[PDB]
Amino acid sequence: VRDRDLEVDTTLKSLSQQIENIRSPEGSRKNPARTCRDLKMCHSDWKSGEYWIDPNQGCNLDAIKVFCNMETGETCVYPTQPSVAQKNWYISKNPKDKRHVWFGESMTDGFQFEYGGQGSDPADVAIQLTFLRLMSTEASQQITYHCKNSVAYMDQQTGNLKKALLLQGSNEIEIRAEGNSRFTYSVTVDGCTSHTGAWGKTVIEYKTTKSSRLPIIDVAPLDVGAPDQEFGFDVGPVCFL
Amino acid sequence: DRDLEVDTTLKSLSQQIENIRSPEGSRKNPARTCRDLKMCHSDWKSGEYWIDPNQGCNLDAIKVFCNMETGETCVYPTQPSVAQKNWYISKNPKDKRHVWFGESMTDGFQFEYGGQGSDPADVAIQLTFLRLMSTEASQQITYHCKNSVAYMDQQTGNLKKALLLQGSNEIEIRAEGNSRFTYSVTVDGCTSHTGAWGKTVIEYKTTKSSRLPIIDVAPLDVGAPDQEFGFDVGPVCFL
Amino acid sequence: DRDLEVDTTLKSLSQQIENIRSPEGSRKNPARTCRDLKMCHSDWKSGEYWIDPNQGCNLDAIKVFCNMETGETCVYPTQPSVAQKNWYISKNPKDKRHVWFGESMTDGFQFEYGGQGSDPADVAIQLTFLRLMSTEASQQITYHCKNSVAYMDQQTGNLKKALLLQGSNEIEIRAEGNSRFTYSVTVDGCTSHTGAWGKTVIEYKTTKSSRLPIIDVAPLDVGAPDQEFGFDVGPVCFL
Ligand SMILES: [Ca+2]
Ligand SMILES: [Ca+2]
Ligand SMILES: [Ca+2]
Ligand SMILES: [Cl-]
Repeated sequence: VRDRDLEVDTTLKSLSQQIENIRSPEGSRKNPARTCRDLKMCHSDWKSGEYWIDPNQGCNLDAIKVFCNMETGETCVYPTQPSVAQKNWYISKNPKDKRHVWFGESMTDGFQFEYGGQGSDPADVAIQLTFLRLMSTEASQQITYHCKNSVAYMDQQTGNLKKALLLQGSNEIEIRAEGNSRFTYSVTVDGCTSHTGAWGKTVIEYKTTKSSRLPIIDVAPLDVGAPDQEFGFDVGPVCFL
Repeated sequence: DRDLEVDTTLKSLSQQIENIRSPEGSRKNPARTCRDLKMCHSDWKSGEYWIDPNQGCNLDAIKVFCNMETGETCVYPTQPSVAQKNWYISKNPKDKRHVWFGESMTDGFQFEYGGQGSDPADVAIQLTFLRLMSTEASQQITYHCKNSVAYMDQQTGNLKKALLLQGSNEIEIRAEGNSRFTYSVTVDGCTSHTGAWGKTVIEYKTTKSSRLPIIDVAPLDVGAPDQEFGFDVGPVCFL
Repeated sequence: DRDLEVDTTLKSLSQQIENIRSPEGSRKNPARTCRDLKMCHSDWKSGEYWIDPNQGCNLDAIKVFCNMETGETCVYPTQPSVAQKNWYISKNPKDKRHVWFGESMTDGFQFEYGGQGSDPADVAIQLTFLRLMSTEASQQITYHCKNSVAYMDQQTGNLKKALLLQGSNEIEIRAEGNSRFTYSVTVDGCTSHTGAWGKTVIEYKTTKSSRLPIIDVAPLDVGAPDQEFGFDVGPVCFL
């Protein structure tokens, strides 16, 4: 028989701690917070890093593992597969005709990008993203196009953007190099501007208040088709602030 | 003895906390959605539960059918059964005007959901939240007909006399045309005028869950005094 | 002995659990919306409460007026009162052009809400949630006018000089046109140039609540140095 007083005092501390964990979750997997923005706001001193969150609440078994930037409050959700190998992915029955073709939708062994990490169910994560968009004022994502004999953005020969690749946003919105300036991506470095027989890369960013457009789920290069034209991707996380 | 009052309180506090972390789906402790109940209690089975998708005060919680195989929350119409009779006499046998039951017929009404004496405005907020917490929705509706084509016309072999449906965000769902705004038909017993009762069963299923539930129906083959219809309106189910 | 200790701790735990299930709407224990407060505590009085519709951490709670007769949550502009003076001088008698106070006039600014020293980005997220939990929203604005038509022009009897409103959604709200996007007026003392102050009181009410609150105003009948105006901006109210 357990000593009664110590048992009661132990239950009391445990009940008190259970209530505290409801009020102030620590962002562990058993005890996930709502967003990184909430963690930051409520815990000024906590360090940037990995935390679990459950923005759609209810049952917490669908919580997602994310990086919180505690300087900015950003919640960053990683694609399930950050890295797409660098190789030839497509040969057209017509080398000379350069046209946009979707990696995920039309290329042998292509896939549309998924988010959350290898354990997750995408339908659950889609619900989580919906709540994250609701709890943020903007979102941003970066993607790197790795290139060998493949223009990504600016064509050095012509000086124009007509061979630039297309991105597919999350709600059937294309994001482009040109056009309406609220649907256009920006480019920080562009090492793909000519065919050199060597590898370069172009780094592309989209930031918007219309967070329904992110993340990116597909990429359509144009300057592809000939058999020595190779590319690959590093897909960054979609970050909500 | 006498102070196991304390053990009772401790057990009750512990249970109140558990009901918060993981609601049982009772009226007192409603869960958020059937999806959450299935997720948190994998051994629980299909049937009626109380949910509160919009949280806050729990007094506007709604009683639903949870399909615990799929995770669907199924929200019933307040009046599933609509009487079978002549609802409409036109100045005509121009039996080829769509006329809304709810917006236009005498004693017609647009369909409400939630059951009990739910307040429809509370329930609209709940449906708003169920849409956020699901990826698709579907709904079935039965058209009972007496001398009234529903979908296919045996005479002409075509759909030009098909009824149309109104969705929740005012979208019109039709027999033909764009694949996205199109309803399907499982059984079609309304194809000719025979003096007897028949029925036609219709489904719509979509990822644009704003379009559901159905709030109105506009038959076309109505107007003469010998033409009668009714409905069974199924639940709107969110997955 | 020290059952004083134990029963005091049991009470405190029972209370903290209560505060989570039924927040009181204080700054430390904010409720979700006024609607929820009314629903759960029908005896509570209209007044100032703190709410946190977006939940998570509660430090971004906003202070609101709850109308406990209606269930309305009213969120006040940070600066309800905009001074009455000449704000804009054109190269004019043209005319007769809409000029946005916020986007275009010197010293003009778009309207922020939440007050205290809230962060507009935080309040915008709260309004997103307020909109999800409400069926309807309204707001009233007063245009104080000296030699400036706001709505009806008495020399013409037309609304062609009526000011424009900018809603939160972008979305212009206008005197005329499609009826879902028009404002109404309950007072119009601006119909002629008298050299004295008058005012026009405008209201917009909609189920499409992402159009509210109003964030900017474009008068048309401005541009000369003798033309002056100011605003009293009402709360945006949600139900
Ligand atoms: Ca969850
Ligand atoms: Ca509720
Ligand atoms: Ca909050
Ligand atoms: Cl929520």
